Amino acid sequence: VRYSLDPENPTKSCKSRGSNLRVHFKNTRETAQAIKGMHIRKATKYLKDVTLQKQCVPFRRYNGGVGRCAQAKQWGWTQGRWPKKSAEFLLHMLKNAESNAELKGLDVDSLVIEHIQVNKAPKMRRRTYRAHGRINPYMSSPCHIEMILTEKE
Amino acid sequence: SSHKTFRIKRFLAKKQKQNRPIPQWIRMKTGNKIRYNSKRRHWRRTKLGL
Amino acid sequence: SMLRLQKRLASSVLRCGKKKVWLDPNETNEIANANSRQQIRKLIKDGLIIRKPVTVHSRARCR
Amino acid sequence: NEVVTREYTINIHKRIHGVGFKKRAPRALKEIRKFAMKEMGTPDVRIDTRLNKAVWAKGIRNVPYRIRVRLSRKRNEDEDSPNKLYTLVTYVPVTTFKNLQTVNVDE
RNA sequence: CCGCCGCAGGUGCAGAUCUUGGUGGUAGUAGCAAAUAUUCAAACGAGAACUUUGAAGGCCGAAGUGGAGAAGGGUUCCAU
RNA sequence: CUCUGGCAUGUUGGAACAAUGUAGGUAAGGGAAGUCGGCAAGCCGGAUCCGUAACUUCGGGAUAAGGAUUGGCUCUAAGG
Ligand SMILES: [K+]
Ligand SMILES: [K+]
Ligand SMILES: [Mg+2]
Ligand SMILES: [Mg+2]
Ligand SMILES: [Mg+2]
Ligand SMILES: [Mg+2]
Ligand SMILES: [Mg+2]
Ligand SMILES: [Mg+2]
Ligand SMILES: [Mg+2]
Ligand SMILES: [Mg+2]
Ligand SMILES: [Mg+2]
Ligand SMILES: [Mg+2]
Ligand SMILES: [Mg+2]
Ligand SMILES: [Mg+2]
Ligand SMILES: [Mg+2]
Ligand SMILES: [Mg+2]
Ligand SMILES: [Mg+2]
Ligand SMILES: [Mg+2]
Ligand SMILES: [Mg+2]
Ligand SMILES: [Mg+2]
Ligand SMILES: [Mg+2]
Ligand SMILES: [Mg+2]
Ligand SMILES: [Mg+2]
Ligand SMILES: [Mg+2]
Ligand SMILES: [Mg+2]
Ligand SMILES: [Mg+2]
Ligand SMILES: [Mg+2]
Repeated sequence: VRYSLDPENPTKSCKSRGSNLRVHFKNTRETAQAIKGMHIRKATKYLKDVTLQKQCVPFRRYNGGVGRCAQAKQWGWTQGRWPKKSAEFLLHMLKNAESNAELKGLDVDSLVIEHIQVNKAPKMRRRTYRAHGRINPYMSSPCHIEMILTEKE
Repeated sequence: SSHKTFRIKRFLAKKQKQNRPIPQWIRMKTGNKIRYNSKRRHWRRTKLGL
Repeated sequence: SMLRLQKRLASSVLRCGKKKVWLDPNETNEIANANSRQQIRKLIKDGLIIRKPVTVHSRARCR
Repeated sequence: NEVVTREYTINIHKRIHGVGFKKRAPRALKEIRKFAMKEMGTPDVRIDTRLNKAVWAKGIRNVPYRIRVRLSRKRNEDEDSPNKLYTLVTYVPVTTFKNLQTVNVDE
């Protein structure tokens, strides 16, 4: 297991990763960038509000055709969405990172997400049928997610 | 069809008996490279042609 | 649970359609562990499964 | 006063004004459900089967204009659920809707 | 595995609507709009717009969205 | 339209009701002035009783054209 970045103080850090997660990479990357540098309690509350469509994930890089919302004015952006599945996958991973911090005996309500990385994973093959007897790719874009949480005063 | 000759029925018998997964203990044998039956026929995908 | 087998079996035993079979919505656990026609018959005798009446199509207007 | 019961007239006609024919009865159920949340101040609103039957009594598009309901807030302590209080909406058949006003129901 | 002296060649790619394999921008876009229609409650379950049960409202409307066959399929049948 | 029997709206759901569409409909007064062209739409429409032209291979044309009537209720007469 090599995270892209080694933690500064390994004894004050917890890590969690997941591979080949059937969640949209583009949606998850935008979501992870939103919770980067957040406290774990703030991130947990924020992601649940995304699932409830009370706070939006601003789509800054993969925004082609993404609609505008009023909740994006809180990120200094005009385009936002509420990707539910990406938030649940990140929420599931945050809890696992939280359990890892407890297993290492770390102050849970001091952890901050310092590093979070979403990588495209191998695609999975599905087919769609087009006009004139043509078959086109219908591909899934999973992702590999990793994060490292560190205590902050 | 419900109407079938003995030769066609016996032919369909062999095709059903062959369409089974590999025994799990095949994999444990030395010099094994067969990780899954690559000759599995699904009735709706590929037809026998008879 | 899932009562497709019991709904199918009851319709065969009661000789009616599946739309006229009534499985008790309260005692579904006893209906669920009935996987034979013998047990379906007993549930019919016990009153758990009943045959609903035909929908009324009156000819009084025609008469 | 966590547990309280009140009777209310909901003007379904104003709530479902402009809705399409195939959506008028289902929207009436949604408008009742969100009427309960605003009044009783709790999510997890349960609509009695008889109130559903009453809204659907005249088909999917000719929903009754007014309906008399009984909102009874009760404790959801029977289950380990995130909501402690839930509202059960029940049907109150009436002959007329004139001079009928929101009223409290005593246990 | 290489230097030097000779020997030998299927010996040097940017192109050929080149060949094969892989990968992007398009793009989280087009789209998931033919045939009227779903709703309430409960169950099971980690999880329910979609499963099951009950209730309601609908449709097929006997030239059927019903009940059985031929050809063809070949186990798709049934239970877990 | 309904009963028996079957089904869950035809590979998704939620919210909204902008333009432009696809499908349907209505429109004062005029009435083909539109357009290559009445294209499209519209008019007509069942039945009963009247009334039906040119032409004709005497068979047709013919539901020509044109006109009236049509519900409900209570009776009367006739037809075994
Ligand atoms: K056949
Ligand atoms: K003209
Ligand atoms: Mg857009
Ligand atoms: Mg928006
Ligand atoms: Mg296609
Ligand atoms: Mg084809
Ligand atoms: Mg085929
Ligand atoms: Mg060579
Ligand atoms: Mg060469
Ligand atoms: Mg090249
Ligand atoms: Mg060149
Ligand atoms: Mg789109
Ligand atoms: Mg679409
Ligand atoms: Mg029809
Ligand atoms: Mg019908
Ligand atoms: Mg017909
Ligand atoms: Mg539809
Ligand atoms: Mg559906
Ligand atoms: Mg289909
Ligand atoms: Mg009008
Ligand atoms: Mg006009
Ligand atoms: Mg006029
Ligand atoms: Mg005129
Ligand atoms: Mg002109
Ligand atoms: Mg002109
Ligand atoms: Mg025409
Ligand atoms: Mg003529």
